[PDB]
Amino acid sequence: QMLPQVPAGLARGQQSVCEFIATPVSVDLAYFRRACNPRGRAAGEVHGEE
Amino acid sequence: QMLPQVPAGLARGQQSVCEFIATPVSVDLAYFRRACNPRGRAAGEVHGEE
Amino acid sequence: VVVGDRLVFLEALEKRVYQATQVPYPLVGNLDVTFVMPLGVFKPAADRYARHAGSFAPTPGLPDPRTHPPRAVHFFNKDGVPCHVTFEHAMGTLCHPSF
Amino acid sequence: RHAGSFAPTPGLPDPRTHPPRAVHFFNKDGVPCHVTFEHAMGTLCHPSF
Amino acid sequence: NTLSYALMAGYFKMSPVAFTHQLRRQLHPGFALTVVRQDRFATENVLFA
Repeated sequence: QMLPQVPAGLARGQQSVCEFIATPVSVDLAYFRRACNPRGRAAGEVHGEE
Repeated sequence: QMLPQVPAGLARGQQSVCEFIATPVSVDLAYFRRACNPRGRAAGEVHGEE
Repeated sequence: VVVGDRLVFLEALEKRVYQATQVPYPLVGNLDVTFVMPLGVFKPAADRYARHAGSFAPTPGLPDPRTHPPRAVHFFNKDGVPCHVTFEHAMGTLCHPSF
Repeated sequence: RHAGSFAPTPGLPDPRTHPPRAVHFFNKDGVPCHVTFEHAMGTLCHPSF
Repeated sequence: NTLSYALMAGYFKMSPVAFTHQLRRQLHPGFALTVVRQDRFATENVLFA
């Protein structure tokens, strides 16, 4: 399998991982200022069932 | 042979000693604003093995 | 004296003992710290900026001595008198066969 | 917000008006730690693109 | 115009004999030093047993 390696660091707690999603540059910046969803559409909840 | 001349009179507490370490001019300043290591690699021992 | 839920003694041993004798008191500890300061670093072109429009304006009719790359530092002494450090003092390190 | 809130080194174009290509944020113990395009190579340079 | 002076100033030697004049005559070589020093502080402890 593919493990990176066993580092000697252990800097500050375990280190998380950041992802990357494409997005049109002209996206309304205001959409990120409050709570939001990265997918753009807030679906998934009892919001909408069909 | 070899002995730093004893001074005449002290104004304040015993005098410290300062050193000098070469470092490239382009190092990131913020590396010094918080607690840092003069080495550059913050190894020590407590966080990390041999 | 009672502290928390315990019932503990409380003593000072400067008068009953250690008084009028040339031996120091052993609870006056000696903390140790180590200071560091960069001397002549030069920040990149992006983060060189005035925080306000009315800057530390130099004398009208002279080039500003601020944008120039610095070559010295400043800090405070124990009492508080200012005391600076400049490349000149580093002569004792960079001028030696060890280099 | 104000006329001369910031000011570049006079005699140089300000890099403030340019479109940003990096974001800065604070770490677990407040040490600054930035992320920018250069890291996204492992996502945008792959056959899955 | 200023690139000329930059190129010229980038022509000083690096050797204790050259540093001798350089450091003293108010010029900045291409270094950046880190001053270190150690202090001691008398404190008042509170021991428990």
